[PDB]
Amino acid sequence: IVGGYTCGANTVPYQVSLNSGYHFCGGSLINSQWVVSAAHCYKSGIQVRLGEDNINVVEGNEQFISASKSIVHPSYNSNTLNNDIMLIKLKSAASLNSRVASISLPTSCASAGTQCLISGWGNTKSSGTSYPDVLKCLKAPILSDSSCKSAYPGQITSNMFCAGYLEGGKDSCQGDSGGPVVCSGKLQGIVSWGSGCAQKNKPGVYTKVCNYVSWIKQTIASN
Ligand SMILES: [Ca+2]
Repeated sequence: IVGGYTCGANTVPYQVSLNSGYHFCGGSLINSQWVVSAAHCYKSGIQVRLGEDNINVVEGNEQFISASKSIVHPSYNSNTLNNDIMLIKLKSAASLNSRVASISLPTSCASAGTQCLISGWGNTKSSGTSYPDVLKCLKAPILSDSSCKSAYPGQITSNMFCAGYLEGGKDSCQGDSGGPVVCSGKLQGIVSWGSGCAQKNKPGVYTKVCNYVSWIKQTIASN
């Protein structure tokens, strides 16, 4: 997150860190056994780290659980990033408490103008590099289809929305990838892509979770 603030420890209990030796992506816990993240975050040997604030200090609320099964969406295209969504099942169920909590799947897509919480351990600089040890947060609006398709012509599908600030200055960034875009208690988006970070007229593009509820459901049911 560029241009946000420090969330405060455990104030976003559904936020996961994906660790494969180090933090490499965010995710969202959606029930005791499952995490949703972006497909472009796919790796082998993923450890899901729950209840995290400082990803470099053991603070006493963490649960570390290895991935049982990874499932990249059946239609993930990596050149266009269409269908950038992915499920991970946990070797064992997370103990749900107020430091480790799941987020609801949407029942309907948010409209442009809806305000959402985006969070992660991604780069915090628009120029240059700085990765925080603590979870960072940002409140950002959803942008109309029109203005999104104007920022990235020929690049936005009906499985993507833009969210953020066209004047730039505030955005998600690398390392936030795969993490939550939560609007009014529902997971609407997944940090997916964008040209640079917090650049003018290049807002953040997110996977539109409301299209995948069916698939998620479903996949959970038979696995
Ligand atoms: Ca920690």
